[PDB]
Amino acid sequence: KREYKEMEGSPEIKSKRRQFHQEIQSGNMRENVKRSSVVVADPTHIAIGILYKRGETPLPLVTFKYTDAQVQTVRKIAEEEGVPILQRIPLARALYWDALVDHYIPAEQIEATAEVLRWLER
Amino acid sequence: KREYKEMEGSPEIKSKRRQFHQEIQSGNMRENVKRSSVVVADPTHIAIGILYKRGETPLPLVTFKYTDAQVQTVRKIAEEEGVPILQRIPLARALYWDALVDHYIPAEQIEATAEVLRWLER
Ligand SMILES: [Cl-]
Ligand SMILES: [Cl-]
Ligand SMILES: [Cl-]
Ligand SMILES: [Cl-]
Repeated sequence: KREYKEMEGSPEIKSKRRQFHQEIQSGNMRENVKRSSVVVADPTHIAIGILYKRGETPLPLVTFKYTDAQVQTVRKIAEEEGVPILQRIPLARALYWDALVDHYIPAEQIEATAEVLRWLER
Repeated sequence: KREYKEMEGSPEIKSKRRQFHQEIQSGNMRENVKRSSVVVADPTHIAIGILYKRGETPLPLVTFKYTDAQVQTVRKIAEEEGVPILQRIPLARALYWDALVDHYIPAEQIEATAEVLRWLER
């Protein structure tokens, strides 16, 4: 169900899928941060949530995207909820444009997401 | 009133200003496209409206930002309304992150916006 499907469709349908999956999402900001493993950010611009739990998620999942001043609120909530936030500017930007929320990460972001998650695992 | 104010504030207040000016904007998509001189786009990702009218606008103004599938609708409306759309990927991305709607363009985008407007003037 959470498959990104790189080889299926067109750039136009990928854009429709991104908007649709964003719009159908039911969670509020705190719910989205609390269900994430880590947040990657471009400070003052973008925050992307990532969920990865071995045996539950076959691949990392993008849980949310927030922009501009919402990033300040995301950082406050993450501190309250004990969710680590990392500065990863090119990764956050690439996931912003290309990733679908509530779907596995795009193939192009595997290397960079794995680097973040090696850090998270320690 | 439409001053970007590069030297004033902080990156955090600029992010609050971007969100606020986006939220207070009253126009619908057709109204926003119709009042623009040109649209710059990253197809399937970003469309930014620019207004520049000699003697009325001291500098080009950003009129709107639309993303993902909304870009398809922007392109359809622009054709209906006779507003030219250009593919300018780095300019569209830079205005997306940094520009404030209903304010003059950021100083960093002067060179690239002027290039677009030389084209528009012909
Ligand atoms: Cl996938
Ligand atoms: Cl490492
Ligand atoms: Cl200005
Ligand atoms: Cl030229």
